[PDB]
Amino acid sequence: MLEAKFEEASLFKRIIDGFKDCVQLVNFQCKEDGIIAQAVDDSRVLLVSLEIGVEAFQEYRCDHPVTLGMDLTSLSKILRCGNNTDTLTLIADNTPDSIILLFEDTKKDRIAEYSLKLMDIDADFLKIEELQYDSTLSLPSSEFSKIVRDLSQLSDSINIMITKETIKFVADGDIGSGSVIIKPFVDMEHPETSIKLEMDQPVDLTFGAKYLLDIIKGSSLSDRVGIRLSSEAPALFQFDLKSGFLQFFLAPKFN
Amino acid sequence: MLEAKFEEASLFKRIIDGFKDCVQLVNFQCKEDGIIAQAVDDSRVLLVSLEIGVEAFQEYRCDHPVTLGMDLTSLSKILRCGNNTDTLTLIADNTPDSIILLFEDTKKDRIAEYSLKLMDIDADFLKIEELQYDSTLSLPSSEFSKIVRDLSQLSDSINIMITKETIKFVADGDIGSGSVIIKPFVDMEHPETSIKLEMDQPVDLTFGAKYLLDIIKGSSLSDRVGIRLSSEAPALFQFDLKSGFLQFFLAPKFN
Amino acid sequence: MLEAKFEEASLFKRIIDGFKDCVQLVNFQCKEDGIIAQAVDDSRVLLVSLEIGVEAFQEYRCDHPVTLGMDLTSLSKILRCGNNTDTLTLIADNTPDSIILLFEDTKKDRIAEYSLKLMDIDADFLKIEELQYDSTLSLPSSEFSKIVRDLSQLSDSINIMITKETIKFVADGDIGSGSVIIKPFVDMEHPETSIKLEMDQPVDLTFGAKYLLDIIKGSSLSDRVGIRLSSEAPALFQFDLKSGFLQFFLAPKF
Amino acid sequence: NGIAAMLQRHSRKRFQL
Amino acid sequence: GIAAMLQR
Amino acid sequence: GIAAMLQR
Repeated sequence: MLEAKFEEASLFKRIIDGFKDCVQLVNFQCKEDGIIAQAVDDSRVLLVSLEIGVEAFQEYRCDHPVTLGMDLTSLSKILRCGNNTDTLTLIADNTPDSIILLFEDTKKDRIAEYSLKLMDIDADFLKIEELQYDSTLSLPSSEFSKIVRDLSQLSDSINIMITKETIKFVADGDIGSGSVIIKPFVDMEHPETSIKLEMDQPVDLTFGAKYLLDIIKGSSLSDRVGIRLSSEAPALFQFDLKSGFLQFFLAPKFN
Repeated sequence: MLEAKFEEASLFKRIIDGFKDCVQLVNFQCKEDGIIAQAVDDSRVLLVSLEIGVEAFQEYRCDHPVTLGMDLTSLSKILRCGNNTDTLTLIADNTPDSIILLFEDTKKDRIAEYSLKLMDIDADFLKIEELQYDSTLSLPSSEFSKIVRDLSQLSDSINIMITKETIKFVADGDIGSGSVIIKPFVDMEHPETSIKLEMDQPVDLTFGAKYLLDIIKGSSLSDRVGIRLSSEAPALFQFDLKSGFLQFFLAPKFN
Repeated sequence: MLEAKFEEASLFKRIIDGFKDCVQLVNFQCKEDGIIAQAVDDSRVLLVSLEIGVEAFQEYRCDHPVTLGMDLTSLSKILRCGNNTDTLTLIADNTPDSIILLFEDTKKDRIAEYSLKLMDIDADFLKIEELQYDSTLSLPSSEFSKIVRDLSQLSDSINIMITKETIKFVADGDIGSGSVIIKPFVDMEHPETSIKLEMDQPVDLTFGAKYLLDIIKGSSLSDRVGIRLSSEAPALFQFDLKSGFLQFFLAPKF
Repeated sequence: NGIAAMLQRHSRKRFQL
Repeated sequence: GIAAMLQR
Repeated sequence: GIAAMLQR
């Protein structure tokens, strides 16, 4: 058996909502220390990696490793089915045909029990060894989201350019071009609005706006986004959870 | 003549909005004691019965029985045409070509007069004799709405199962199955959230989700919905007005 | 050079949003005394005239007359790109390839610079000599908007009929007909809700609902709308700015 | 049988007076 | 057209 | 592709 209870049901929906577009069939691998999940999209340029630690649940039991594969389209149909104030519990038996999602209300009344049929999928889980990156930055999700959404309107490619104490996003297309230049700053009133930057080397990478427009959906999980770039290597966009993360590894464009 | 003045124009729009989908052409039958209306859908499994009593209007006159048939698509185009604070008055002559809807504002200014052409329709008005039912419940419209909307996503059928101190809604389909179990409770803080249940016999009926998805649109009239079920007989879903009701009689899916 | 700074970036977006549907390619003509813009739609029944005076900007410089033509579809893609609290500055050089839109935040941080490529367009700017009109009215934009939106549902034509102390909007169609009669009135509590009317002669004009449904998008600019009608002539629907206006000259139906 | 049929299945044998 | 009518 | 590039 697996019994994992999220304190708020909403969290699981938001988690799935960051992946849900950009990758439809995914294997969730539960074990003693939490659940992890990985998937690559059909064009093989974007890898999504999920890690929910035990500390993110209010109760968690997993007596034996269990892989449960689900269609996320199906799963998110069932996750418009509890209030953002019910508890959600995932329940699975040994070698399961199906996953149970149990939504329960605080006043002992209104149980919603859903049984979702599972799927058979090819489990290429990758031990991703932390690379070192030429640059690291973190900024508000919403700000990053707005930058990407705005520049997308000018082209299918967005170029991220890092120099010392300067981050520059640029898009260039048929109607014209645009650039957003933001500078590191720490505001003590609310340090969630801070923009931070660690640069070893300058970097200059270009990415598909199609992919950035799916990545920015991680904003449902976190106030902030971490972006790690290097010129050799795929970029990491990371959204932190309470004891976990959702990561997106995106291949740059050769131009 | 007919002169019927609603205190608030909004009421008539909400009334029509509970029927508007699920049945397009309907005969409204006015007489001394208020207006009644009936319609059956094309598949003949759902009958909609409306009753607005005299007490629901602020002024009402009907010297002679009068049937006025209208296309509800047409009528709801004209009922986005007054503020929720204007008065609406229905005016019709003897044997009418047309119904007049007169929206008037409190400050003696802004008259909007609409003349809607009437239709000829076949008036099988049914004296519906009150059945006795195996069970009666009432619950919030919104809650009922959410249940139906959620389960509809899993199947074309929703099964309603009543036992003592338990109401259970179940749907079963290709991706999985779902069930929502709610229990009677009276919360005196807000008694509009209450769930009430009166059971003589257990019942176990199945209904088309297509029809439940139209019935739940009565939520525009009432905070609450009354559901009367029996195993012999069509189910009654009722939404109450100030001195009237909108009822839906639905045939179960016998299996 | 041209340097024109709006205090709030939102204002320029709202301005463009009143024109944006109903006319896509437009020449903005900057000069010493502000920017003016004109356009006629593809069916040639509607002329849109814009005038932003110098007083509408917080800073304005225009050393030399400059025409800059832009596709409004393009331009409004770039004007979902600043907050309603940034400053927007238009920057152009002499004989420009391009217009620069510079969005800057109050705290000296977040610059967004956009460079929009310009377009070549045929500049039939019309000196419109003030006509005299048989009637003038002003009413709330929202009220006018609701009238138009409501009657549009009954027909493709809406008839505006003015008599002494009475304004009557009528549409007549297949499902039925409808009329809204409003009377001039001044409510002292909030005089923004007032309806004012000056009638020299009665008028009776009919207009295409398609065009009225685009005109009412000027409501993004002003609480009120001025309507000037005469029986000889195209109607003027005008939405006032802080030191400017957006006007719609609409041909009646016959 | 329609829904009307089902509604009227007892009052069909009653005379409507 | 509309330019014409305005110019009258 | 991405699997590969990461593996390095």
